[PDB]
Amino acid sequence: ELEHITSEYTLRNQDTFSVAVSFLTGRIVYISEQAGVLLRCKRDVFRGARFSELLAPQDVGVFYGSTTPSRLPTWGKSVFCRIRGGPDPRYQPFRLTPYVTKIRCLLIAERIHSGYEAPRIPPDKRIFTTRHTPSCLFQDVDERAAPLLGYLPQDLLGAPVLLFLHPEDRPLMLAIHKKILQLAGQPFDHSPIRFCARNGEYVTMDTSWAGFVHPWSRKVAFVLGRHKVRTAPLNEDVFTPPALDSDIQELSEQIHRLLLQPVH
Amino acid sequence: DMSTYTLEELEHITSEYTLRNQDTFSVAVSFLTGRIVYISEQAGVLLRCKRDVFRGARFSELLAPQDVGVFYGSTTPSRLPTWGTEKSVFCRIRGGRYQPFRLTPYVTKIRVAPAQPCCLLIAERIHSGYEAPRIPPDKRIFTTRHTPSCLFQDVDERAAPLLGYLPQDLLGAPVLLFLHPEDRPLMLAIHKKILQLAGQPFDHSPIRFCARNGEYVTMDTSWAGFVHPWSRKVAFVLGRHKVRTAPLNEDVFTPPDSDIQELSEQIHRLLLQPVH
Repeated sequence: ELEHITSEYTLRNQDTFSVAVSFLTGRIVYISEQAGVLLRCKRDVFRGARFSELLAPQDVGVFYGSTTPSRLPTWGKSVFCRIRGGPDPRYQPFRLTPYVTKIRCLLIAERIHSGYEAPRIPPDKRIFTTRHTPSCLFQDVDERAAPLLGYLPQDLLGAPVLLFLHPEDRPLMLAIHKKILQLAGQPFDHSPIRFCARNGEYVTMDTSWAGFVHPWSRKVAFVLGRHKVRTAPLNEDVFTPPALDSDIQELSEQIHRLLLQPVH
Repeated sequence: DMSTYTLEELEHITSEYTLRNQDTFSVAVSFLTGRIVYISEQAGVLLRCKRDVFRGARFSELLAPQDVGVFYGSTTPSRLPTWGTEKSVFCRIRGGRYQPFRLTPYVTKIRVAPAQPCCLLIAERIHSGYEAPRIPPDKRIFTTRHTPSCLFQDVDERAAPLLGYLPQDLLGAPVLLFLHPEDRPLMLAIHKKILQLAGQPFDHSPIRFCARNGEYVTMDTSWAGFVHPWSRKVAFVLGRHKVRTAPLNEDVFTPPDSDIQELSEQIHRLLLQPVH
């Protein structure tokens, strides 16, 4: 039944709403009053609509990933998907933290905001971590990357680190990985690096790298980065897309090479 | 026009993939409906079912529901590599029950007289390691990585041929659950020895893992924490396990208390320590 129960948290958190889906039979079963407000769209559209086609295509995968009836907790662990928006374009970042019940899959959707918008993140806490393979592919990214660069974990996980760098700084990475190979585990500071924010705009970071030697193989297993936002961008709307290109595969392949030497 | 192949061109080309390899078939699915536009001759053979109850099926519906999520994840139109000009997943596929396949998805244009983009999939059956071609005993190893809260953060693909689990089965799940109830309290001690040492490895056989099938397989394990550079705490544990004895049941893929919530939190608490 329900409905009051969504009108639960939102008076303390303005940015959230709720949604129940039948899975994987029916779809949109229920939804809070304020999904309309948040998604700027009258619930005349919260029809018997496929919840999945409110998501963006990149996010559908991770969504179905997390919402397996099997691995779900009971109402009484989260992912980020972009949600339209109105039939497109027009998308919004939400944290979805899902659960299981039966109605007469329930998830809390909290909308995500820039670090560069009121409420701003203290510039001294604009920090985020990243982990990447020796082949120079993102193995992991901190949730803090989203409000600071505009990217959900899925956008980077598996993508080439180098592609998210400003080309002028892409040559810098070999030296950096050379010093990582030295020190063999020890972190070193090295400023600055520009990352491309999802809005196309560049944002300068103060960086630190360490990298982890595999205890058995003595080869480097992955590289750690701790970055601090030096300068905020103009366009604080990092979340929304805009709409020498192989320095990348080239330079990646050099680092990977360099990284294959064991260090004892 | 080269970018777009035909069904006949596909039936031929795949009968070459499934020539130097017998555990593979191909499937193209429409991006519009997820319907199977072309399945290749080997599928019926591998899936022990007629090619009748095929074409027009929503390929997703042939998967196990748990594998469905990792499928849609990697068959994203935008992240897919184009065929013949690449990052796979593992899904169990319904037969006549399920079988394990490595799925390597691609994009391409398929005709059947106007041309339509489709997801093309290379499906290769996964086999036991305790089966011809057996994995040599001294190479029967897999690596694991888990968080200080004791959740699998990563597992090696060797896990599948040795215990029956695809990566999705373990990622995010409780390490201690895949262990024998009796060897669970053992982890405490292991996590102290890790906390005795900033991450140098230490051998400690034996530990028993459940095998999805659901048999116990004794492992010779070793462990090593990764001291987080900037935290000086242990950021995650590493295990390197070798199969001590093979299970009697070679077919580990096919399936048959709350000490678990407790010990984990205990172990996690431990790892809060600054080290030493």
